[PDB]
Amino acid sequence: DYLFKLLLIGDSGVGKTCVLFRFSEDAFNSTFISTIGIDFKIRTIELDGKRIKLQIWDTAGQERFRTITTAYYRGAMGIMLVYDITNEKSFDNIRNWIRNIEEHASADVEKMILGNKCDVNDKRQVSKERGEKLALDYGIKFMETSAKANINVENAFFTLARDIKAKMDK
Amino acid sequence: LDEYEQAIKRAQENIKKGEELEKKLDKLERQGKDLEDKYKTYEENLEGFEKLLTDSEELSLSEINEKMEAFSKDSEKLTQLMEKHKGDEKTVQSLQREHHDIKAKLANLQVLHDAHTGKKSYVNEKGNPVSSLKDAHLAINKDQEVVEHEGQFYLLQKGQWDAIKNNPAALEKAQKDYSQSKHDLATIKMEALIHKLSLEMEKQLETINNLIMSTDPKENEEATKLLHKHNGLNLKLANLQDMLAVHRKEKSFFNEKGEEVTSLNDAHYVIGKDQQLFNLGGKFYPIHKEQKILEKDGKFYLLKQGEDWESIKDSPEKQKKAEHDFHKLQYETPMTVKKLVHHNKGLETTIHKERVEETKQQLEDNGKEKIEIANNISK
Ligand SMILES: Nc1nc2c(ncn2[C@@H]2O[C@H](COP(=O)(O)OP(=O)(O)NP(=O)(O)O)[C@@H](O)[C@H]2O)c(=O)[nH]1
Ligand SMILES: [Mg+2]
Repeated sequence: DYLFKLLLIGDSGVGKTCVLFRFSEDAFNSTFISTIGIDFKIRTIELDGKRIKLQIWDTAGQERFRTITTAYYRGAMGIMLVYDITNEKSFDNIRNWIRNIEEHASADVEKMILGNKCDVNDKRQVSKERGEKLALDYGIKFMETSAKANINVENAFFTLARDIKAKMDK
Repeated sequence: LDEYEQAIKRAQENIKKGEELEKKLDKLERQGKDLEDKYKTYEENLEGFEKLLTDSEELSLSEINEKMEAFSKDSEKLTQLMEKHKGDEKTVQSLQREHHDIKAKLANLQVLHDAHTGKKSYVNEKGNPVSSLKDAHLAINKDQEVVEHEGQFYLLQKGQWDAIKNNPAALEKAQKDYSQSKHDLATIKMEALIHKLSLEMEKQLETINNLIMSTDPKENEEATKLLHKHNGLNLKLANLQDMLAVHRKEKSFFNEKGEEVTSLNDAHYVIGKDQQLFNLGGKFYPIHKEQKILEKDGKFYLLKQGEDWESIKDSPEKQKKAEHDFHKLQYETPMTVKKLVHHNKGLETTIHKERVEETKQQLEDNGKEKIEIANNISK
């Protein structure tokens, strides 16, 4: 048994509540129900014959709901930074999210970037290469996901857990 | 046979679904009571809001100093970045903006500090000393006073009334100074409320954590009760940010019918100062004041109000830009906090029952399914 605390952040609308709900309950709902403040889900996976309990925290994307969001950085072991591939602004803002984390979260935290809604190429605004370029500039793993199609969601969380178990084992 | 293996495991399948499904069918009786407590806690906080702008406990001197210390360690770290990216003017400018805001945040806390040392004094509407910020309309110092010529108030350097009451120009900048001071105090109050609420929320974190770790399931469920309270406080913070923004003329309140309105209480929407509420048959979208949305052949376009179909009908890339522009609107939430909460409540209440039945059928099917694999195996 380990126990990792995971934080989802990103602009409103990018799909944080949804990747959370796909990973934790294997369900997707098209209906937009905006998030008002923090909450968590729990999932225990298996890495190296060992149990890993994942305590995963959702946050509010709307500006007016994020007054104390920096206080949630405390004791997060990993942070998924989410954007929407069909929304360039949501992608630009990752820069600020990242900076905000460097200033307020431990330098030690593991960080993955997710370009969500990759199932909507018919409305794409961000190239997958801009994605990986950005992630490489900052030295953090990257991946395109869809909470709708269940693409790379297990992937993303397993990987991020891996990189924590790694650093923690040693 | 082979078949016996594929039949026993064709009921190993079915009792895997008799159990992860009957999991959901009381775990939903569960979540709906959670849903019930959640919206109840939310509504309490929302109803209790007005009655908190006036009756909230003030920031202690200790809390004031502590928040000023934190801001200073942010102004320090800001300059370090300003002088790390020296030469990159467009980020240096960005950080100067961030530094100026903090500076002003501090000037506001200093007023609060000055009043615990006064240094400064609170004064009602208008003139007379008060002890509590909730009663204050102005914060003035030792060499200033409020005079009440008729139903018209004035803020001037102490004693200088006689050098004043016969010069209208100076009568004027002092009835002006008075107004500006009432305004500044209102700003200070909202920020103070925000700081106070923040401190309270941060404290609940340690607690919430414990209840989660606690092995007692009774305690575990108590963390969720507490999260609701935490988030209720966040609803209050959201209202305040919205108020501050409108107060600073960065934003505008609008009522149910998209009429501009001055007060939160009448508001159903809150949007940018330069935005309007555009209707798409029974739904409001926040767009620029000089934009419109055009529909044609089941397509939607965000355009300058000048443009129409002709403007773009022969341009394909215009059309696609105006469609992506419209698509960005999709998950905007121009609604007011209270309204959003009522909206979300309907959506979640609807969907909960849409999961009550589907899972109820999913169990009914999986017991019908039992009458088949029991049937085959007893052969
Ligand atoms: N096509 C598609 N839609 C998605 C995907 N993920 C989320 N959505 C949709 O996009 C909207 C936003 O989802 P949501 O999870 O609520 O995002 P959020 O980041 O939680 N928003 P907030 O911060 O305001 O709570 C919802 O309408 C949801 O159905 C995805 O991968 N593909
Ligand atoms: Mg969310």
